[PDB]
Amino acid sequence: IFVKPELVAEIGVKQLQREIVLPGLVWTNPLDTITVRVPAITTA
Amino acid sequence: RLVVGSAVAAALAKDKQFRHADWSGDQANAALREAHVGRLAGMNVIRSNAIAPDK
Amino acid sequence: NRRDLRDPDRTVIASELVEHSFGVTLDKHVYAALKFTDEQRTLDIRDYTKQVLMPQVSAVAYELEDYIAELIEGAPYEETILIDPADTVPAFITADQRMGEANVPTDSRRLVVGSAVAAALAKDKQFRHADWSGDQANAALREAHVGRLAGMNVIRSNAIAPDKAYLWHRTAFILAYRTPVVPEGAKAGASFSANGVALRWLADYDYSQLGDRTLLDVFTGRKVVTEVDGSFVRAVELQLQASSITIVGGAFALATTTGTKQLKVRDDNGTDVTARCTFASSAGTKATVSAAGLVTGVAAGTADITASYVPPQGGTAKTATVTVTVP
Amino acid sequence: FTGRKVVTEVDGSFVRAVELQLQASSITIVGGAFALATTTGTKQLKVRDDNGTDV
Repeated sequence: IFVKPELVAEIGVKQLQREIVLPGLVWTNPLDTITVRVPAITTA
Repeated sequence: RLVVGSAVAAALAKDKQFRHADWSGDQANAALREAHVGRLAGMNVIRSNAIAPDK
Repeated sequence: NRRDLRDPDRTVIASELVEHSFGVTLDKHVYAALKFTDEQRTLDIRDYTKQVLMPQVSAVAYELEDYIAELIEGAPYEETILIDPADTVPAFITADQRMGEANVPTDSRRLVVGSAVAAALAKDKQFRHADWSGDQANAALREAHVGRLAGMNVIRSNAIAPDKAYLWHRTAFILAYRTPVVPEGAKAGASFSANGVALRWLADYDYSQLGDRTLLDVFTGRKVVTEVDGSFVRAVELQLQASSITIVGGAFALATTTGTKQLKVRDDNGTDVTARCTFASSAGTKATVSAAGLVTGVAAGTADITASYVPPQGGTAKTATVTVTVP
Repeated sequence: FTGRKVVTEVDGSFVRAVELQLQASSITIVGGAFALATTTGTKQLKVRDDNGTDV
């Protein structure tokens, strides 16, 4: 009986995760509150 | 921007319009080959798993 | 976590991480032994390398292939896909989207299919009709090769069941092989290697038994890579669901009034299902049938045997009745 | 700090975006017939919808 150490390794075993695709496809605005003006349309 | 889920992409691949090479019109026939719908209607197709696959 | 602004009630509420692990160990010792009974060895065996070493190497290689074979299906598979015999590419698309749902990487996805799966792919209209396939060469008609399908590579292997296909990521199964160390108190052997892995060939002279005994051995270990919650989502199994079965050969007499006949049953797809089929005799006194289908004639006359098979899709078991005329 | 907003119109309708939903024809429970686990066990039932997505 020979006492032996233990081995903990890591070879290409990655936990499955999501993919960042949705960010960058939306209108992002920097910065209390932000108000956006709506231009008017007249009639004839 | 058009984003489809896993179920929508699977249905698009399973669609006879894209699967059949004569009906698809592409001699490459990407549906039978490497799974990719490509350009659909007047825009591209974005595959995301974050949204619901059926929506 | 998501926090509401300008309303501190759930202050901080931090999180933590726990790193997981799994163990891989060697647990099988593949060995093949041959006693030579020297008095036979002096006259029987002619070429030691031809009729001894080569059969041992082949046996070890095929044993290793079988070891891979039962390990392939020896995993907690969730779904069977249930490929329709007529239309098959929707099943492959479903398997691909199932793999995509589990966020399995698309690159390095090995797919191995049986002979029946390849035959079903060849029989499929979407791969024969050039207008429905795209390629004007029409390899389905000029040859039997199918080619690339759903971004996967088709490899035929008869080790697995013919009506079964497996699509797994590269990091899905862990196989470890260890070459045994040649002892320092034995006759020197060799370093024969089969299919990459090296084996140990140890031969010793048994003076007590007046013989020569040789052993080809190698250590091996298997592991199935699964998630922390016990969800094996790194591979998918596709099954060719059947719709009808029939006993091969049609009507038959048997061999004689007191003979035996190993009955065989095949599905509509063309796969052997004898092992997983049950057999019943409505005239058991006239004709006796075994569990495996070995019908034995005990009394001359005419009888019937009904073979039942549970469908992979589930539901009622398909039954087929064949008459027998024992002479 | 992040803030969400949906850009609607003056009339009160969201015509700047559209959603597409797959149809459902029939639903089937996974595994067909099953026993359970034991006489005093539990089993998390799951049902398909003939399209692939979970419902």
